[PDB]
Amino acid sequence: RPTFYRQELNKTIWEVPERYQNLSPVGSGAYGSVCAAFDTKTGLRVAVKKLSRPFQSIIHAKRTYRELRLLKHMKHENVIGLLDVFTPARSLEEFNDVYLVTHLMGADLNNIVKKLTDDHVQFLIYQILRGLKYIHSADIIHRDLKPSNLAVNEDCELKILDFGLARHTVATRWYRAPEIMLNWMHYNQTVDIWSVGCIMAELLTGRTLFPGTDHIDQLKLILRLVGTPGAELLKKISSESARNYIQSLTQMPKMNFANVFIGANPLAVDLLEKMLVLDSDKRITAAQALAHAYFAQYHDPDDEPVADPYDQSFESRDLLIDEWKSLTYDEVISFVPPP
Ligand SMILES: O=C(Nc1cc(Nc2ccc3c(c2)OCc2ccc(OCCN4CCOCC4)cc2C3=O)ccc1F)c1ccccc1
Ligand SMILES: CCCCCCCCO[C@@H]1O[C@H](CO)[C@@H](O)[C@H](O)[C@H]1O
Ligand SMILES: CCCCCCCCO[C@@H]1O[C@H](CO)[C@@H](O)[C@H](O)[C@H]1O
Repeated sequence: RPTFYRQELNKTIWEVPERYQNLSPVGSGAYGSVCAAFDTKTGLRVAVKKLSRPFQSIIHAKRTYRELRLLKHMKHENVIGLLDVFTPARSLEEFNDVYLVTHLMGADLNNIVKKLTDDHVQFLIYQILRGLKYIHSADIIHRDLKPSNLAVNEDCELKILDFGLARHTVATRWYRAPEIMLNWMHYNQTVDIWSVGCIMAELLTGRTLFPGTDHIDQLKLILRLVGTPGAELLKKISSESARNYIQSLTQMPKMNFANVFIGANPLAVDLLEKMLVLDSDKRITAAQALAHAYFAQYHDPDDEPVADPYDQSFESRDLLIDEWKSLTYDEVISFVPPP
């Protein structure tokens, strides 16, 4: 067991092993805060996330376990990976803090918002899709893919995060598939493809594709581009609510993408058409997307791995805070560094 040292940073205390030196806030947002640090053991710059109030409620407790489980499972170059997980706690009894350690990338994608070259886009989107392929094959939907959940280093290497930064040391709806806002019962994986579509579009135009002021506005903007649902899509809408609002709207046609994405690489345009289909069953999957001609210079089908099966059974479990806590504690304890 390493030696820990305390340190007040933000308004919070960081009790980290000395192994990690020179902590400095990158900022924070939803569910914790992150410090850049130096890993004296690997010589590598790392990001250290301290979970905020990891066991506040059953919900936080479960969210903390879910993140630890997710992270411990993600073993892919385009997906945030766990270098280390530790807690000051010597025992389950005093376990109330969780620090997750990952590679410091140094930037996220709204950090290039203030138009990329087609080659940069191409490379970034490839990497997103490559990470998504992997994520999706573990039966995991990200559901919140947006620029801030995409960490990029100086080499333009990208890892998908689920904890984006909000405070650095301005809207989530802009990337969400339309179904997520019609509050659909069950989302499929290609909700994430839609967000990629939005992300790609934004990288090529330097403009937020659907900068909806709200969920109604958002949906209005989406339909403006992709046109109202055809009766084939309508057929699949159980929500009499949704179905009502939908077929009452302006019957917009699908725009010509080649015209909206003027002078974009027509390969990119074609991928965007594939990604930004309202009907999620008809959206290109991340795997299919990796094959698309747009990524010919990056696509390698023998190096686009899928994940080991991810045991998501816990998600349906309703447990006591101390059970989530103790399950998280077991996860912290069972953790084995990458080689
Ligand atoms: O990804 C999940 N959990 C999870 C997320 C993170 N999140 C990270 C990590 C890294 C980074 C980051 C967010 O934000 C983007 C960013 C922005 C700026 C920056 O450096 C800018 C400041 N520099 C410092 C050095 O150079 C001079 C100034 C670095 C980074 C960065 O590198 C960290 C650990 C986790 F554990 C998850 C997964 C599943 C479920 C729930 C959450
Ligand atoms: C490492 C990158 C993978 C991204 C984490 C995917 C999270 C998938 O897990 C999901 O999280 C949702 C919100 O996060 C919850 O509402 C869902 O119940 C849960 O299934
Ligand atoms: C104007 C609102 C139109 C939005 C239509 C969203 C349709 C997304 O696609 C739908 O996803 C469902 C699961 O999420 C699937 O079960 C359906 O097969 C698929 O049609």
